[PDB]
Amino acid sequence: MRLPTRSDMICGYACLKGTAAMRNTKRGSWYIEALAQVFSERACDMHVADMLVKVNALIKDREGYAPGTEFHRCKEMSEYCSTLCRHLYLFPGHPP
Amino acid sequence: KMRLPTRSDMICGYACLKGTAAMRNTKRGSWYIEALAQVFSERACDMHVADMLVKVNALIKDREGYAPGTEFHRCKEMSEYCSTLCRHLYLFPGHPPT
Amino acid sequence: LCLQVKPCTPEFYQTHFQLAYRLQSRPRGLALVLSNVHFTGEKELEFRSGGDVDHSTLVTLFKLLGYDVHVLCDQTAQEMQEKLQNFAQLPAHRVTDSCIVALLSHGVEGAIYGVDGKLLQLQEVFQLFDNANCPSLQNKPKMFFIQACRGDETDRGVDQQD
Amino acid sequence: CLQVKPCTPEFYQTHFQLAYRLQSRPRGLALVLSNVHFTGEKELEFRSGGDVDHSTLVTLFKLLGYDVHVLCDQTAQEMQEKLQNFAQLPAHRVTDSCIVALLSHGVEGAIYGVDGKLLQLQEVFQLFDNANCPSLQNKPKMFFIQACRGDETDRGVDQQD
Amino acid sequence: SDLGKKLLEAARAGQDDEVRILMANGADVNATDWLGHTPLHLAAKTGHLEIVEVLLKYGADVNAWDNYGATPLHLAADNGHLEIVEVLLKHGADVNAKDYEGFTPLHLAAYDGHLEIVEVLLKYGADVNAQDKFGKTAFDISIDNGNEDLAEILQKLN
Amino acid sequence: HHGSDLGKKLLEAARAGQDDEVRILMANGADVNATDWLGHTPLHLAAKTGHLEIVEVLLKYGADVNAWDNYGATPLHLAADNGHLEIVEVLLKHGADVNAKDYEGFTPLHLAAYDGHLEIVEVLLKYGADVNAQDKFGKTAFDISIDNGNEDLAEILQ
Repeated sequence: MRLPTRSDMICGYACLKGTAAMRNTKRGSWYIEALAQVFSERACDMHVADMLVKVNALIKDREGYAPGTEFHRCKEMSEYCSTLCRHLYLFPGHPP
Repeated sequence: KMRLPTRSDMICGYACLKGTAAMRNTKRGSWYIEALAQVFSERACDMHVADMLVKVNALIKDREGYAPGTEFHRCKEMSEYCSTLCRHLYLFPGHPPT
Repeated sequence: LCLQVKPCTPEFYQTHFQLAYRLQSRPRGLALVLSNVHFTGEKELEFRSGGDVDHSTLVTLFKLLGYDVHVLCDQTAQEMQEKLQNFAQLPAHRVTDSCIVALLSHGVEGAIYGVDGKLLQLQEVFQLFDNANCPSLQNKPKMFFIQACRGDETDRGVDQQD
Repeated sequence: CLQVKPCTPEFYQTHFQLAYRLQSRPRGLALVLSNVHFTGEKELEFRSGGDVDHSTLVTLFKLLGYDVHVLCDQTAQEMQEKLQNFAQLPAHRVTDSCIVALLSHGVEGAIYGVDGKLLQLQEVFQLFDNANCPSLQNKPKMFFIQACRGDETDRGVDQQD
Repeated sequence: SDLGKKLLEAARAGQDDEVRILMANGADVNATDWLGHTPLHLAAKTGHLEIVEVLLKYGADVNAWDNYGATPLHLAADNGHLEIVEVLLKHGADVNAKDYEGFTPLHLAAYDGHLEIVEVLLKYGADVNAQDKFGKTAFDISIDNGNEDLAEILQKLN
Repeated sequence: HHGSDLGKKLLEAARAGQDDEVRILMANGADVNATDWLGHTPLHLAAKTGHLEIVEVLLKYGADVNAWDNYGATPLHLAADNGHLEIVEVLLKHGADVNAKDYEGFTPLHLAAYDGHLEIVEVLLKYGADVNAQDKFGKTAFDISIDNGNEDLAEILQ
């Protein structure tokens, strides 16, 4: 009656292997923004595994805006790995 | 046209986790492949690749190794999958049929 | 900047808990938001500017999602593995249905830097919550949010043409 | 015997909107490179049953509607070489997705070729990114790495703390 | 959905009442997994005697095999569930059944050194002279495994 | 804000820049002032990506030509920054704040300079371009002609 040493996890990464993230002194990192956005907005009808797919979509389209530098008009790409075995819905609230 | 990250829209499935090995069998093959062929053929019609792999995970997680008189007997294994996909990936098998 | 967690119509739940991870406990699980911003050691690492907004944005978010959230700031590699293992053991997990952990700091492929300047392998992090080292969380979904750098280089991108 | 249930017209009529356009014919190219015999420096066994896996996948990808190719018992160098070719093949321009299954012996991050030499999986993916393979941008690209990723084996743990 | 998968995932999880219900609704008491296991199999292997009993009552085939060629007895013995091993036997279990590779309940029960489980398997005509793929017998398995309280029960009525 | 919204599909077919599809949405009374998680508006997206035709039909529906995003940029900012002369002009004829600054100071002239966009600079001047503006770095459209090794844009500023 046992299970694998590791399982039922799901990790989201702000950037791919080798690349860097994007922090902004006033808005923060894109990953966190995208995260807070998609989660608050869709946690109600979208499962963590699919919301991260959303965050991916957002992060993929975003371009860097910081003129005069070399960070201007740059890209970034998020990723996530999963060993989850069933949809993971956060069922926010659920009225008493 | 506009920019695009260097890499994206990918999705890789792994038969085993980091450090661990895959369970092979001279007559049935590897569990990952079986699970894969099973879940895909059965649910490719109403389930997207990203979620089917979650199914494969579920299957592989419950499977126990059966090969008595060895140390592979009653062993475990765990699949994983990583994606940078940005939209559901449905294989829409056989549609349209005509 | 004011997060709005929309709730789900009970109809949804009755049509989805049937095939998902049981996750209606209160709290919905524990959340840890360890974030290193002020780095000492051989201060080669910049200053996680805006690292405070990220930290807040997440703390709030995880709080409105219904998570008894904890926090840690400017920690050393060793302190992290040490305090992370504690967070992993905390007897509360037995009653909750899931767990969240956000690690935000500087880093490299596979690991994150502590204010200490030393590294902590992310693989070591996960281990602490597996089915062996953390039996109080088996079969319960455990999310991780790694806000770090897997590198030095900046992605320039490439023209998408048809 | 390993049929493959089709999708009801309501499904596509209700999901295609939010879903990588994948209704091209073929549905994309699939490559099933699988090493099974190992020469060179003697160490690697002989992936027995590796032939069933190879078949099970070839068929599967075939019933899913994929113009599938194949390669067997290849060397590390041959793989990067033939993989890059598969990646370039002008056909990808008309298809909507791509599949690639690599089955062989391996270690963390890379797979062994019958050659005994390694091929970093990171190198593999690169070949299909948005730079090196523009003919596949914005098109989903699935990968299936059957290769082993270590030397040990999970004895397992049991429920209830 | 289809009672099959419903009867199955219930059997291996424990749900005792659930299994009765599903049976009452005419669930195909011969459903299988992607591996070939049947409810009885799952119940026998995991050790849910109560479900193994209600299962047998609904004409459940007690001598079925999976993709490996194992039988509910195989699994029951292999996992040391004496009670079910007996129950399964009283219903006519092929005590001398072999899987796709030869092993028999006695072997699986021996390789794990399960006292009473071996004693009961004999009782029903256990071919103590069966050779698995390794060419060994329930005997050779008592010594090698450093278990001597075992071989002390086989060599009695060959 | 409820389900597959009005001005949202707009932003969509605007960044995806499919003409015909933007006219329609406008006809249905789409909020020509919608924003994304970054604050961009249809005009913004159209201006930045360079879909002059949509930029034109947009302006026609009372679209605010002097709007800003979370970074504090303006459609002119983006238009000039990405070198789309045509739109830079169009946006200007409609009263674009040629001397607008983003949350960090930069002005269309700078963005148009930092990238060395000939004609785009020429046209920005024409509308009262403060060639004596200092961004965060304390430099001007001038200092940016030398450093960047672009002299066809050098003293062509006084």
